[PDB]
Amino acid sequence: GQNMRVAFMPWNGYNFEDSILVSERVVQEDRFTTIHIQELACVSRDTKL
Amino acid sequence: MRLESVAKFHSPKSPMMSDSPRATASDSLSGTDVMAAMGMAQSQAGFGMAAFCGKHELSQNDKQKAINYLMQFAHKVSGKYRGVAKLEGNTKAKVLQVLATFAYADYCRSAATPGARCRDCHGTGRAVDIAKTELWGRVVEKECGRCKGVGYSRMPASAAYRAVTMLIPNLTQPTWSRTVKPLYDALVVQCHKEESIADNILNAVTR
DNA sequence: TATTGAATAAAATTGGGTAAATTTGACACTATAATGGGTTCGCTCGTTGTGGT
RNA sequence: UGGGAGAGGUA
Ligand SMILES: [Zn+2]
Repeated sequence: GQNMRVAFMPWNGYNFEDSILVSERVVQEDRFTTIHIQELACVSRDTKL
Repeated sequence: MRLESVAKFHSPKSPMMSDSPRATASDSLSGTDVMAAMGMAQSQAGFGMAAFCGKHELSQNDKQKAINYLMQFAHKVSGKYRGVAKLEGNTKAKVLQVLATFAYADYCRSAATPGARCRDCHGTGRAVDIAKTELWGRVVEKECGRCKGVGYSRMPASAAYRAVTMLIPNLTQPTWSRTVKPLYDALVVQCHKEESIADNILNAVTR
């Protein structure tokens, strides 16, 4: 993972019960952006018709 | 034209038996948007949709809807038949109810009615003439002589007459044929008219 | 001046039958000698019927 | 289309 600057304080109920508030710089700098490669298949079969 | 595909679509999910299924496109239509188009075409042309679903025994609750619409039509149209136009309120409502129910059962009657299929042809109305096959060599067909081509025993209109003369006793058969039975035939012609205009509006919607 | 009930004739229906097609189900393919089978566990706890000194 | 196993996971 990544090393995140973390402050321990309640912030307006946005970290209420094991919730996490994240800055928009973590989304801008693309720190937790993951790549998800996905394979689709297509089979050409011998139909009796 | 357009309507009978929806009667195919009112069934449950049938199992397929073929090779590679699932075209996965919008080639014809889906199975839910046809019902959505039936919903869009219900504010106008609901009579024919209710009558069609009641006739083909899919959603067997709109039989009462079709009988109620036919009763409303008979209440609107009863002012041109000399036998019914002189009766009093609840009695005229009950005779309109009983001849509406019998007219709708006459419209509903096809070769799938229990006890109505032809004896010989088994509903097809098409038997094979053995002499023309013996002289021609090939296989031929002819009209089923018992059913006379229609494939089912038709509904006699005198059933409604017997069911109304338990309520109007002084109404004999000649005046029944003279000033009551045209209203009955007007009801079944109105059923066919409403089914045709509902098929037309369905084809106008899903075009 | 109509309209309607008794009578009515023609057509549709219906129950029964019936001679003739036609479908159904079953068979049918043959000799050296040969002669008794492969499954199952530490997988706890309550209930209930069945069998036993 | 859509059925059954087995394995792992989340609260
Ligand atoms: Zn027939």
